[PDB]
Amino acid sequence: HTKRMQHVFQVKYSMDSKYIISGSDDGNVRLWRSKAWERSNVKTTREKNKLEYDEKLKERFRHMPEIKRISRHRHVPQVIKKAQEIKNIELSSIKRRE
Amino acid sequence: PGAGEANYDALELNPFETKKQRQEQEVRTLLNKLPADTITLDPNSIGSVDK
Amino acid sequence: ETNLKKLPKLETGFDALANKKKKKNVLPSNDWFTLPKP
Amino acid sequence: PPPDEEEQLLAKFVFGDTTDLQENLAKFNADF
Amino acid sequence: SKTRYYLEQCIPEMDDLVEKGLFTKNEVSLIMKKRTDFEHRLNSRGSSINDYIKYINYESNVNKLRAKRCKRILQVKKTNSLSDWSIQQRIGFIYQRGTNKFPQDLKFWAMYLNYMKARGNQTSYKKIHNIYNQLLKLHPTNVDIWISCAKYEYEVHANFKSCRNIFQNGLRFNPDVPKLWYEYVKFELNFITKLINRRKVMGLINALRGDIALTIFDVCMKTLGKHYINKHKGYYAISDSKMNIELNKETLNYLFSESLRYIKLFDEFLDLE
Amino acid sequence: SSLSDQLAQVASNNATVALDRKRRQKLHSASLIYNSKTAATQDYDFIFENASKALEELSQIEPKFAIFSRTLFSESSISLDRNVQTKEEIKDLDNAINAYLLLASSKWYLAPTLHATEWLVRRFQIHVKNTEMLLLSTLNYYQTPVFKRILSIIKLPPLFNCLSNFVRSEKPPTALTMIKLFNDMDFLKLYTSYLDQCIKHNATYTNQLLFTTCCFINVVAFNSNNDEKLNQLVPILLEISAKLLASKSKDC
Amino acid sequence: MKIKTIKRSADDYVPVKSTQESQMPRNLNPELHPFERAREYTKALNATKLERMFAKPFVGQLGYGHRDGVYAIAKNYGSLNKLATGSADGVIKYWNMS
Amino acid sequence: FENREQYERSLRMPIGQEWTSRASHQELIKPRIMTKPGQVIDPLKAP
Amino acid sequence: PIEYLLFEEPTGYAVFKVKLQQDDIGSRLKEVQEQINDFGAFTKLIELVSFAPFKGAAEALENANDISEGLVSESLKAILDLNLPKASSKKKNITLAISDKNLGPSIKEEFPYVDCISNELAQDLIRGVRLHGEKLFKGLQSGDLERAQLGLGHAYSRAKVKFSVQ
Amino acid sequence: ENQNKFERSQTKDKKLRAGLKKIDEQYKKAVSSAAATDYLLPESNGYLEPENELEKTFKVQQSEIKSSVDVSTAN
RNA sequence: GGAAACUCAAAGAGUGCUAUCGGAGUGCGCGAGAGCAUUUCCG
Repeated sequence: HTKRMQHVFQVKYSMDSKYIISGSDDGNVRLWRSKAWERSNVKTTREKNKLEYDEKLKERFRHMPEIKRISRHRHVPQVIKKAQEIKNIELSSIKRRE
Repeated sequence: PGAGEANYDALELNPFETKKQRQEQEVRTLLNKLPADTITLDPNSIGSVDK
Repeated sequence: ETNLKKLPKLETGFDALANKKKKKNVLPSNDWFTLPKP
Repeated sequence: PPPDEEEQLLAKFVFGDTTDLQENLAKFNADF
Repeated sequence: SKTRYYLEQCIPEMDDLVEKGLFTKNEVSLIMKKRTDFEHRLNSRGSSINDYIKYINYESNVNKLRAKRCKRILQVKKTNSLSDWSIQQRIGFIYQRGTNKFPQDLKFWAMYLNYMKARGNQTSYKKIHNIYNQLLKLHPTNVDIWISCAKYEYEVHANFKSCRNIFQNGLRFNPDVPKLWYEYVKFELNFITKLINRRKVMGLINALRGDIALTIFDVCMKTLGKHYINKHKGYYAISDSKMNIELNKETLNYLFSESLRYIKLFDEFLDLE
Repeated sequence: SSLSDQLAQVASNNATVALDRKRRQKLHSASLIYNSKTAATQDYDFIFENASKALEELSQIEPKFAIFSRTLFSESSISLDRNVQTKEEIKDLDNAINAYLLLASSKWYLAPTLHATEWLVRRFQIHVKNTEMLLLSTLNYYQTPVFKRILSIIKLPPLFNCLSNFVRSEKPPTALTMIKLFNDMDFLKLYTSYLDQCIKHNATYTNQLLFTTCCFINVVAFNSNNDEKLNQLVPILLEISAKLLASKSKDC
Repeated sequence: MKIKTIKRSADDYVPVKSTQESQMPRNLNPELHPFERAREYTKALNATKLERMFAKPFVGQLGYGHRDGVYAIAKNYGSLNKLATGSADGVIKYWNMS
Repeated sequence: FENREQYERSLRMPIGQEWTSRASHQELIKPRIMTKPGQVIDPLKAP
Repeated sequence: PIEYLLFEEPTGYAVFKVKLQQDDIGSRLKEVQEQINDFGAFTKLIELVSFAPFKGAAEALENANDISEGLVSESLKAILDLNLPKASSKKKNITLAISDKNLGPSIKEEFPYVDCISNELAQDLIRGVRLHGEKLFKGLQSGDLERAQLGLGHAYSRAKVKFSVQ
Repeated sequence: ENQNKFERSQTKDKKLRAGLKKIDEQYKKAVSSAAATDYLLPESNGYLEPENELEKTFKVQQSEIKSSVDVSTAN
């Protein structure tokens, strides 16, 4: 998300499978890294070993509660957070009536 | 004759240190400081489900 | 047969580079832009 | 079967056998 | 590290080398610590081809000792296990790594080529073609490369089409040495003499004149003249009448000094028209 | 007593071992030919092979070195370590180095002898632990760059302690400080034991005999007006005048 | 009587020259590597914290954008860095994203 | 992992180089989708 | 698809196999375009696979004149005929990252199975090999580049001016 | 032969059966290829053996063991 | 107060240094293998 994009209407992966091309309604065609932390330079072999090793560690331990509550949260914008919160309480209410 | 381990493992203990690798082991172990709660009777017991 | 074995073949130096030898012994052991100090 | 002569020469090369050097030194060292 | 990776890859040969009783644990740990030090010296920061050479010497001598203890202890030649081809596989890896990390020393290139020509009975001429083609790519100028493995392709496999192909490729690559032209004429005459001897063997059991050698002689003469002139007069075409005429006399002298050498080591060849 | 003293004892007892890379380069950059920046990259086989060439030149000018090319300059001697063996073997290798040094004390005007003995300086650490045989075997060439190099490489044993203001100083030491070194009799007994070991091995030659004679006459000249010191100094010079007269060469 | 004692020997551990790399001798014993699970857990937690530190996804715009918001984006399929964007006031553009 | 026995048997073995060998460590880490670094990924069309 | 690169140098012609590829989409980023500057990552990206030096001085001047007008010559055509593989029509045709669009059609005319390319990827890859210079060539030469290029520059300038040396 | 030192101490879903076979196979392979490292372990341990019956192992003192021990360890 | 740095320690910057079953045959793929795999010569 960004403050300067409104109403994203067309998103496409690139053929490199690392870069998503998003196009807003403001006029811009922004780009994003899919993996928001993997950089794009060719890395040395010990660095690639370190990255794949600790990524495999995160994948193996993703159910632990404190690294789940660190890996999960974002800065979701306040509009989306409040509206998803009221949608969640509506869905819980309709599940109770069901 | 038999009362010493012969073959140390150089990633943790090292009787042939330098200043550079001594400071490197300092910064790595300070980065991998295990938190104080994680010492039970059996330290293989931090991966399970909670009873 | 002795004609074919008295014919000259090609002449390289490659295997001589593979198996030559050596013998040597080793013997023992301001600027343009600065101005003169007054 | 015993160790062959050339086989034990290769053994002195490969294993880094200095027992011949120690025996030769401690045997001969004082002379003339 | 990667030295740990190479050392850990060389463990199953010592595993079956102790599993069959021809090497006990003490001396196999001795050769493994010696190979550990040799391999760290190989993968240091700024190693040397002398280190590659003596590590290769260590592996060839432990292979000779392994064959000797195999013919002494087990009294069989080939143990049909991992223990036989492993040392030659490692020597192939070390020669490939040395030719990657140090490509300007023809002594080491030639030691690799002689080792592979010796082990052609176990690993055939495709590896010879591969490492010789990458040697030709990394050193096109040095004519002894073309001459050496043209001699190989003519005296070990005798494939005349590929022999003439690589002579013509090298002669295109540097048509300003006399030696490559002259030894191409020598190979061409060797081929025509072997063909006429095949015809005489046909007549024994009961067209193709030297025009090949004469055409390549003519192109030798004009091309070596032109490139000797361009070896002189370095950057600027020298423009005065007597100097141009005297350098034409100089290149006539050098060109005829080559042609008389042609006559000499053709009169040694003759057996023909 | 002093724990600092009991630790300096084990420091001088384990100076000939490398326990980190800084002490290894400090114990390896001590070399007789090259300087620090080149000698700190010399693998052992390099200096061994040029020293084997040096020993072969020295052998084909002097016929008593094929025994050393068999024993101590062997191919396995580049992997023989000094302080991993037993003390009987270290004593045997100790008098092997002593035999080599007082054999090749008369050849130090030659680049083959220098490059030959550089190998066991570099490998067998005779620039630290077999120090005094090196010093008072090459003491006679005291006006020489090879002796200035030896004195800059080595650390000084406590007998030679009046040379210590000539380390890292490009003036070679003087005749007067050589006489001040020969003056005190507890150096003089050691030098005479060296001299009669050299006599009984029969390697006495006309340079070090000249140097020993000039040092003894200047020591006697220094104690010319010291009756007590001369009375104490007679049974050293006279006793080895005797066991120098028991030799055969006209020089000695 | 036969005795022996381990020999460090100071040559196969610290180097002979200066420039070559010192040995890292190795013993894979779970005796000498005591805390397996807690140490790889803390490496996973540092992995999650460092992923949040390097969570920088945005890479760029392209051009000054279109006039009035895009409504169609077409990646190509042979080549990688070519991407067409069509936008509202009848304007199609063919970007080289390199 | 549907119960505690399969979950414990999953995480029973560590992967860092302090507890496993070099070749087994470089096998235990690699992504499930090892992609080529800088060129087009085509849809598969094999049979 | 950049897998072979051609560089021209005042001692000889070089041809480099491209081992792995550059990031095409992010090729304006700081963390990519500093990798061209540093050396420890460029030799991860480009290795030397052929270097044929023209040895005649006048033949060097002639190669420089034929490149400077954008035309193939004997040594260039020779090393491309040697190094460039015949990519058979089942797979593809081979690609070659050359430095200029004036040279492009004159190698496409002579070799059909090659396909020249100079986008900004070939531009900054050739820029990287020009920056690192001698340290790529790992000793396959006898003579540095700057004195040779001084002589070649003076000769090319006089051959363009046709300066009367009388 | 050494795997006790390196050891670390029926379903319905088919993909989970295959995943369990993969993870315990990877466990067995990593334990074996970790146990095959002590071939590459740098040196062997030390021992004093009786080698007789009268030569007991505790009628040996510092004088004889320091005599027949290395110089570096004796120092 | 000047500092010999050659006693050693803790640190800070600048510079340079590396890569990721065996030959054929045999059913074989478009002068041709980069592989699928053996009872065929086998080793």
